[PDB]
Amino acid sequence: KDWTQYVNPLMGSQSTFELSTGNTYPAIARPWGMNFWTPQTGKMGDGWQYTYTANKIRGFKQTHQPSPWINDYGQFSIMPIVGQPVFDEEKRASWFAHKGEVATPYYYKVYLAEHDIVTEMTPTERAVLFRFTFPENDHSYVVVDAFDKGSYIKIIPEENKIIGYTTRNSGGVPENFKNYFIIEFDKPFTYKATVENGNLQENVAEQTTDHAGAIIGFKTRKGEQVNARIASSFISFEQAAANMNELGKDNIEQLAQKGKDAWNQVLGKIEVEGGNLDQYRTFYSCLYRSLLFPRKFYELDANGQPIHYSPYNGQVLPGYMFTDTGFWDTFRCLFPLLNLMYPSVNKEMQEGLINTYLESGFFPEWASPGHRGCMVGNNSASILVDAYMKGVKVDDIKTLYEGLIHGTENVHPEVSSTGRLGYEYYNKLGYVPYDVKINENAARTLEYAYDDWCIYRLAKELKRPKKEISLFAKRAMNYKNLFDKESKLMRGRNEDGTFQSPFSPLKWGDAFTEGNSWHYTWSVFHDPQGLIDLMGGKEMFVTMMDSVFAVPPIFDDSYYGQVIHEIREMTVMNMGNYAHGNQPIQHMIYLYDYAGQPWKAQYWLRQVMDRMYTPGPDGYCGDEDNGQTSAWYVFSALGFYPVCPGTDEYVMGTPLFKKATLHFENGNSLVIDAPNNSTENFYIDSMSFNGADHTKNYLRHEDLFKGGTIKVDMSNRPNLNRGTKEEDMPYSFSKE
Ligand SMILES: CO[C@H]1O[C@H](CO)[C@@H](O)[C@H](O)[C@@H]1S[C@H]1O[C@H](CO)[C@@H](O)[C@H](O)[C@@H]1O
Ligand SMILES: [Ca+2]
Repeated sequence: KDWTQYVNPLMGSQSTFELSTGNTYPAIARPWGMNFWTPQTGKMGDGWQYTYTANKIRGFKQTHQPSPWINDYGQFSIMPIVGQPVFDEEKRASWFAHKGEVATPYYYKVYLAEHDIVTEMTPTERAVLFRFTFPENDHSYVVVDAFDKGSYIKIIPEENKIIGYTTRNSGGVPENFKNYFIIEFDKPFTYKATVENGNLQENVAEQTTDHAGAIIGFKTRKGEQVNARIASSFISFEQAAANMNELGKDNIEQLAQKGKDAWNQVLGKIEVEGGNLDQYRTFYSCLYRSLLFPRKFYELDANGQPIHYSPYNGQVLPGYMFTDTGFWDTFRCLFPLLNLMYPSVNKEMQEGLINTYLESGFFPEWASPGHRGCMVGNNSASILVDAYMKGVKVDDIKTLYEGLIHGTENVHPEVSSTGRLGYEYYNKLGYVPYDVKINENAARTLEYAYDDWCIYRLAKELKRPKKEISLFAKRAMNYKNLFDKESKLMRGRNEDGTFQSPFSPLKWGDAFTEGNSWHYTWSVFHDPQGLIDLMGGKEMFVTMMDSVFAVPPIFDDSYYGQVIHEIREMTVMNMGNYAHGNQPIQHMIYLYDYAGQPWKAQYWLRQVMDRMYTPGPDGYCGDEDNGQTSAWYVFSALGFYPVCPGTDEYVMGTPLFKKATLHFENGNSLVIDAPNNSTENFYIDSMSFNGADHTKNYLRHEDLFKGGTIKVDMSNRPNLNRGTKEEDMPYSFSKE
């Protein structure tokens, strides 16, 4: 069975600076591929490297970029042209249309209308094959563009081969960073020139300069095909040559089938049925986007063993390494999805995280490819602990624990988002104050407290001294330090203990990150009952949640000085202040379950799934963020969500399809049967798990893994009695 047919790599490409609809590019690649490949419509250096509304492609580009904000590294490109050998990125460009383009995850084709050239590419994990179909012409060429900021190129005509390295990056690399590439053509050069800062130099073989390039050329008959085998490495030219063997001598068709098989292997772990074509495309496009980041950053030595260039200390070292993800996004449900469906893959990643700590002194929070200053929190603790508690255990648990502890009492001197900014105040006062020059203080506080609960869980598990366990149990409860009875919301607190004024729940940024108090107050993943206890009890809590949907999207943007696209995105959706692209609020709707009204979660979750995700080029409602926003739909369409990674629980929502079958790596399968599901029947009337009544608002990891059948009776009427009982409630720390 094929699932790739439903994957649209263009979903999210119709995005602008002012309004994101995903901010993605078409990542042509193997799952978690070390090297991605994309058509490039944007000018070199532009974070918007492919936009759906662009008229012209100016190259096909090796990319590692996780987002337009973080931008790129290890990047070079190739572009076929006819006529005059031109290097200029604008002059060599070509009109195309999407009806002349075929984008799949394993294969990409496009007709370059101004050169009368067809380009096809099929990647492997670290390499890629190009096939250019040229017209009849005496002057056909291929441009290789190593990008600027210091690059290298060398044409080796005796081998029909061009090699080089690129260094242009966006920070977070060691001084010695290079991406080494090699390109072999199957047609001999008749024309050769290197390029040095815009200057065409015929028969000069070699450049070391700010912006190196090459152009090779030959004569072509009508429809003549020319193949270019390409690979790169972060280690050496010699390792690049080894990575080339991924291609063997396979042609385009062979590699397309191998890539298609690789994707079907992981896509096929979740089979959905009884939906419409929009829902199949959204679902699988989302699952595809959830299996890309963080990318492998390791390579195979002569003995088939993992080695990697360290983006942290620039040495080449043994073992696994991954990068290009920000945990502030991906701790919520992206990594949890791997612990559920692809634990053998997260095992590699977790080993990589150990190596990151050994090589840099800290666990990463945002990495691209080394430590990068972006977002907030210490959510690596969630990543690490959720995996461990789910049976994804690193070899060296002693080092893992020391790493976590180190992170609670240090901040990276160079990257303020690595480790814990403000730990000093936080350990002493139980919160990061509002008036000590540390922005996004409330957001850091709330996530630190959750992170500290995750540490608490591991400590209790590992049988650390009571003194230690107690300390993190206490810190876990630190979120209350920022709760304001007067507003019933979280609120910046000054260093002297007074709450900040004037206070406005509608002010974005400042105390919070990417949102306002209305977005961030719900960030008590590990103790929602505790929050409910603060907000006046469960009826008052539901009232507060209900009002998020009902309050006009007015905002105060003064902290940014402009309507950043996240704000705009909130306003246009007509869902009050519920901004689904806003990560901190993505679990919020599931909180209805904890206050005993799961029918409201069922209602709103279905609104979000039906309205905030579409299958087209403008498919998301905000930034996709390396799998987080897509994985949100994968879990939600299945009917549940890891509200609190670190527990074994998924909190119930409402399933989107009539049937879903999970194929676990342990060889068990789980069918989720909801035969009466429809556009109207989005309420859960009743549920059973392998014959037994199931009125609880959560499913357990260990139960799902035993496989079997969950049956869900769907209905157009809410069941006001189901799931209202204390024994029905998911985990809350204060009830432990
Ligand atoms: C500099 O760009 C960041 O901040 C501005 C506002 O200060 C935002 O408008 C912009 O979207 C990003 S935050 C953005 O990117 C992060 C890193 O890719 C990502 O983790 C976060 O979820 C968000 O999408
Ligand atoms: Ca985001």
